Amino acid sequence: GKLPPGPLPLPGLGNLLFQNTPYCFDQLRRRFGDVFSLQLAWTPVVVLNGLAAVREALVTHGEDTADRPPVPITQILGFGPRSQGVFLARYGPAWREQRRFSVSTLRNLGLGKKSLEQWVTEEAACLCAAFANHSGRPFRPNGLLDKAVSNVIASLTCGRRFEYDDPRFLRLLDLAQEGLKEESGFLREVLNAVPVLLHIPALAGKVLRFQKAFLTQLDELLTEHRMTWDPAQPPRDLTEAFLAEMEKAKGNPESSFNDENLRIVVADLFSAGMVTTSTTLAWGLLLMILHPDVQRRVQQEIDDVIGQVRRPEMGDQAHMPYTTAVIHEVQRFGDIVPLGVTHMTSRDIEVQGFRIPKGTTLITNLSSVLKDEAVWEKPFRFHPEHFLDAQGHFVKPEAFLPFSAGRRACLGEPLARMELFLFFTSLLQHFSFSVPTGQPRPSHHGVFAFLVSPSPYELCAVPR
Ligand code: HEM
Ligand SMILES: C=C[C@H]1CN2CC[C@H]1C[C@H]2[C@H](O)c1ccnc2ccc(OC)cc12
Ligand SMILES: [Zn+2]
Ligand SMILES: [Zn+2]
Ligand SMILES: [Zn+2]
Repeated sequence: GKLPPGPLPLPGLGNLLFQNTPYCFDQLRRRFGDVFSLQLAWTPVVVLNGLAAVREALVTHGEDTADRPPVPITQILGFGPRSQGVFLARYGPAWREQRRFSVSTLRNLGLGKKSLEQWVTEEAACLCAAFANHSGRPFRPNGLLDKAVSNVIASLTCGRRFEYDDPRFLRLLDLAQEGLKEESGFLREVLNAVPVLLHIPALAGKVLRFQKAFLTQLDELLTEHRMTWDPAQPPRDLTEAFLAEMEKAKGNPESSFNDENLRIVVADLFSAGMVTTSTTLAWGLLLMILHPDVQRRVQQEIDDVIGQVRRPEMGDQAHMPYTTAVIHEVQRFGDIVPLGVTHMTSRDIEVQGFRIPKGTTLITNLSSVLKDEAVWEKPFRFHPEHFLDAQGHFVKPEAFLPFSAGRRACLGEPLARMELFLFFTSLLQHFSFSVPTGQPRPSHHGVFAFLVSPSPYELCAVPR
């Protein structure tokens, strides 16, 4: 077929002609259409916009678009054929085994005595207390949200939480957010393109110094956890399930259950689960002080269904359509992963009539789905009625894809939903939130850095 249209590529730079990327892509779509081509660096890229283009690539041709672009520098992090974690794992057996293991482990920990929900519920109480200690004073909520959300992954993975002032916990979070910044920069581009340049210790010890330090701190926690593990008892957490799997797999060089993969898998869940759920909650509180009327309506629904004393539970969610709408609207408007995570074609395919060669990097423009003017009533406004009908029933349109779609769609979504509902409703249950007086109305526009964070703001949290 015909290759997707796009801007004429320069001789050597191509289409290279960061902080404003999601805006630039919205301009190219209106200019060239829902499926267009770019030559970013030395990589051939196809951008997909709208639900139809994204679905066709990820669902209809799901088998041919489930791969990731190779990332040579991950060799520095201990990556190998049977140890690719989940997130950046090439499509194949090493990815599928670990994908099925996390999906299933999350499922099992979410059933029975409901340990995940219990961990989340306790973490919310801790988060509430930490908020109450700021009573009367404006503060940035971001740090505390990070800690609460990081402890939930800590609970999932190592069966413990950490105190909010614990030294190692703090360094761990610090290294994780520094490591995120290392995802951006020209360096990793050149290094992934010309991997032989990695033999220069100057460049190799710089490209992933924070992620490598992040992993070092994790090992120390895994080493401790390995001492306390009781293999005579059912696995309490994901690391123990993994460890048990690793024992059975001793002698099998085909297994992806090994020590090198364990640290990558745990780091993946932290990386994937921290900044997303936290940033989203940070969007949520911002939108609640920018729109206090919505806040009050949520608080009314909370009193009528839950009360001012009892802790929110997940069974409440089905009886709180307005709060559910709002939380979905926080995700849709917040749009925290506008360009998602890159896929690669493992086979020539057809999308919207155009030919996509094998080995093409696909960018799924999720933002273009969440903000589609054809689908949403007022996509650039915060509008909880995007998820309500006239009767007040919660409705989830198909264009709600903040977790992407197909085989690689967020494996964390059920946990994320749980965290968003329990943290959000718990906070609004006990506190009224507002902009501090004599401070400027905070911007509803985010800052892009792969992830989109709300603009820095402070709030007041007043007990109810
Ligand atoms: C508000 C919360 C979250 C959002 C918006 C979000 C969003 C995303 C997106 C866009 C992807 C890429 C899908 C693709 O490649 O097409 C992804 C993948 C992933 N997420 Fe999430 N995520 C969230 C929370 C979490 C949590 C809590 C966990 C873990 C407990 C998690 C674990 C993962 C993993 C492991 C992947 C890689 C899946 C794979 O490649 O097979 N995420 N997420
Ligand atoms: C891309 C895969 C790996 C590289 N980074 C650390 C481990 C893995 C996760 C990712 C980063 O934490 C991260 C978290 C959540 N959403 C992301 C979305 C995009 C991204 O880079 C474009 C990095 C993201
Ligand atoms: Zn344990
Ligand atoms: Zn209805
Ligand atoms: Zn209270």
